[PDB]
Amino acid sequence: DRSHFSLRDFFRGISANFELGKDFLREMNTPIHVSEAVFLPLSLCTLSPGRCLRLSPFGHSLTLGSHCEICINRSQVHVPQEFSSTQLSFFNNVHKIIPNKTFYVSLLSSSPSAVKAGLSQPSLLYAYLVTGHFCGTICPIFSTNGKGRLIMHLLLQGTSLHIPETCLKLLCENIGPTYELAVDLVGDAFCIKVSPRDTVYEKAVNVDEDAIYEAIKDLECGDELRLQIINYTQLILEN
Amino acid sequence: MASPEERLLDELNNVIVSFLCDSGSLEVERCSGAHVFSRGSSQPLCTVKLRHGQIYHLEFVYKFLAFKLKNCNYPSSPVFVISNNGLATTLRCFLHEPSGLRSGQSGPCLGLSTDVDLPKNSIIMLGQDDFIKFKSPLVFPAELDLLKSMVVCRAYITEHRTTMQFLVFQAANAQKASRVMDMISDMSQQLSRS
Ligand SMILES: [Zn+2]
Repeated sequence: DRSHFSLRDFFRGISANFELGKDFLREMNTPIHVSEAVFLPLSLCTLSPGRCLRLSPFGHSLTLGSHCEICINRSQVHVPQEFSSTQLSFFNNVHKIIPNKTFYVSLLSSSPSAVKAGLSQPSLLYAYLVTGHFCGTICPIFSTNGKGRLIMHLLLQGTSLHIPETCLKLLCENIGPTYELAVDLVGDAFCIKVSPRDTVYEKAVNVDEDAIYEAIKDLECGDELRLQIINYTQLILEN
Repeated sequence: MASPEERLLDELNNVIVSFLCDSGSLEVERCSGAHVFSRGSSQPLCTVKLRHGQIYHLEFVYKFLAFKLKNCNYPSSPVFVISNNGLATTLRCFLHEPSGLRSGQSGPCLGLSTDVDLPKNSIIMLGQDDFIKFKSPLVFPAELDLLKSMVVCRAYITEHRTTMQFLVFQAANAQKASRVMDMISDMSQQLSRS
């Protein structure tokens, strides 16, 4: 009786009344494998386009935006900000030196004469701003590679961090190609490394120069930031 | 009337309009040409525009079309062609494999995968047994049949990149799905065969 239910019987019964086929389509509502485990380190560039990152100390998983509970409960629209153009956002919030203080603090603390090389790359600020927007207060760190181009290590303060889909989209799409984006964790916490794509690609420029150096006026370094930045620089040197 | 061909074409278009996308306005361009049936066809039964975020029940529609065609003693099996023309992504439903072959015709006939980047002037070609090949390594043997595991295509269309995300849907309430299947079996048993 129930046996012998060929596909033909199914499609015939539906052809009788399309509403039964709609009922069937309605019941098949759950995707099979939304969540995909991922292990560190991970090159974010070489990543599928729409995916959230649910990084946590015990495990590190990657899920899809459509079925990301945290990205769904919160206002899915959230706050669409105009960060679309790298250069636009650079010259938009270089004025906000009262915020973004940690970024300027780290580059200044290094004062290697490569503060010029940090200013030369506007991509850096873009990363910081967006990582600050969607993923809370960041702790910037700047290191010197054999290449004149400085490498950046933005550290994120979090036991379990939820990197949203829109953030990864912005980063990979607007800055991705020009600078290698990667994620790894130092002792205290996870971090996003912004790097130059070897020496194959150098792009964009501007030179405010001393205009910004007179501006920084060597603002005070909070001892909390002082300890964090010092320890993280030491630990980077150990890597 | 020309019901032998016209009526069949109309029914197929109605199927695609009714079951492809569960909700929303479906931008479909129907074809009014007998060349649909002629071998080596370059013209589709229907061309459907693809919108970001919407879910398109591809496999159900495909298997339903194949059933209707085999009922009408049409030998060939359908073929779906999802392509990026630069302006929009289009799903074209050809009843038989077109003439645009693998031999340097446009951007390669990209195969199925979880995520497929679909650049401009590139195509994806879905055939008769591609769905089962795609579902084989993702579900257990009992689940391979469409009655339990359905393939669908979501569109991730952004101005900076367009990507096709192929997914596999199952029923959560297996008991309720069984009840719906019972309804369908009752309807089939009541209707008369040849
Ligand atoms: Zn998310």
